[PDB]
Amino acid sequence: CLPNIHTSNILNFTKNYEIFKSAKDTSNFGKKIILNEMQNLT
Amino acid sequence: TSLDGLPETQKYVYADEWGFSRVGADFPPGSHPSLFSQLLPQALFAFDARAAVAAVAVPLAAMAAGYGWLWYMHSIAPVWQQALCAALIGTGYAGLFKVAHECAMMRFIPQMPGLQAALGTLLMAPALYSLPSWRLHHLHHLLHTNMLWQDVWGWHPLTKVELADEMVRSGGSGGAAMAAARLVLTTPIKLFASVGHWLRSWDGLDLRHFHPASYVEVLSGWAAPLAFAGLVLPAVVSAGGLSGFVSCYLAPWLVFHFWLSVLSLTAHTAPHIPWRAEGDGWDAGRAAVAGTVTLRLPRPLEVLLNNANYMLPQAVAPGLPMWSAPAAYAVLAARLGPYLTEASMSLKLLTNHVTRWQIYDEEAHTYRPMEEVVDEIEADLQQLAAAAQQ
Ligand SMILES: CC(C)CCC[C@@H](C)[C@H]1CC[C@H]2[C@@H]3CC=C4C[C@@H](OC(=O)CCC(=O)O)CC[C@]4(C)[C@H]3CC[C@]12C
Repeated sequence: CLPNIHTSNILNFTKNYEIFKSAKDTSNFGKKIILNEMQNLT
Repeated sequence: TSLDGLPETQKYVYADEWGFSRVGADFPPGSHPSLFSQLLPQALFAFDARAAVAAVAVPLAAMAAGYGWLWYMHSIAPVWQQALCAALIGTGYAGLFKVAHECAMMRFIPQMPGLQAALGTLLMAPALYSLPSWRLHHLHHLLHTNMLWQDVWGWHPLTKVELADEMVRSGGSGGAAMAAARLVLTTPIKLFASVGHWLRSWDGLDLRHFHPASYVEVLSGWAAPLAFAGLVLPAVVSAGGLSGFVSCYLAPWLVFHFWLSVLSLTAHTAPHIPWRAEGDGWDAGRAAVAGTVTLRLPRPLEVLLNNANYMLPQAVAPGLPMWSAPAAYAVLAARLGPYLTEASMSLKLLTNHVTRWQIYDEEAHTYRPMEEVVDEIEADLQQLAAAAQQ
């Protein structure tokens, strides 16, 4: 069988979200050093 | 204000007993140490290139002359010639270090903030000092000047109730702590106690003492010192051996630390200056102007150390440049003459700092000798034991 996903709404968002996340690694933990440079007396 | 208003005759005999050139007048509460900055002319905050380049290149030339003289006769020199070269190089470096301490407070060349921060870092490196920790500690000093339990980045005096507490906590004066305190505050090694201050920087090498948005700046601040003691200190040893290290590095280091320690110790310690805890009678302008001392130098030493003894002209005006620190003092005595305090270079003053003014008592609000204080609190232990036999 099949659950006929296109006439749903939770399946729509969960589907698009999982596809987007699986496309490519888009986590960036190394862009937060800018947060450790906000008070500089230079 | 401890020995405040009474006839000037006894304050003058006190000034002669202590080697002081003056004792202050009465200061009333409710003032701001920034007030009297309104008096100085609008040209005392001026910028000029020649004075600054002289202030940086004169002690440089002193140090260079000393090194050249030494490397001319690297290790065949006798002991007192070595001492002369060490003293000369240490004095030149104290001058360069005052230039550093100027650019740390951003008042040396505000035109180029980056160049001046780099200069301060470079000149602080050879002494193993981090620029931002120094700046934080100095502002924290200015804010709590002469406050009890609060200014630990100055010459915080040792009080009486705490020493009795430690007396009981060690079970007598025979533990390591009491002996250490005695030996450090009784012999001329006190004149080098600034070394301990250098070990209280590097706050455990711990970023948990600071504000997160500053981490990347604090670490770089700990980098220039470390890198130095990681790159240059080996090279020297490699090319000079142990002795060749005790000569070209360690002795000018002890000289600079002597100069630093004595400058601070004589600038903010005196028997006519009380140390109040705030709430129990503290005030900003009072503990700033009334609880201070200014020292006199020979003009050669004053052009070498770069006005290293004028600490009040830049405590009333935190943005006052360095080549104007004497001139500004010229104005201040014109206005607050009776309240100022002054002193001169004298081994008698240092000897009284070493032997007489050792322990601060808050009852008489003044400094006392350590052996008398220690015998008398032993006598108070006898008293409380007499109250305890039953
Ligand atoms: C060996 C010389 C010739 C080169 C320069 C060495 C310095 C960079 C070293 C030597 C002494 C070190 C200090 C010795 C003791 C301490 C305490 C230590 O921290 C703690 O003990 C944490 C607090 C605690 O335990 O209560 C580490 C930092 C610090 C300041 C050290 C920082 C690095 C210092 C200044």
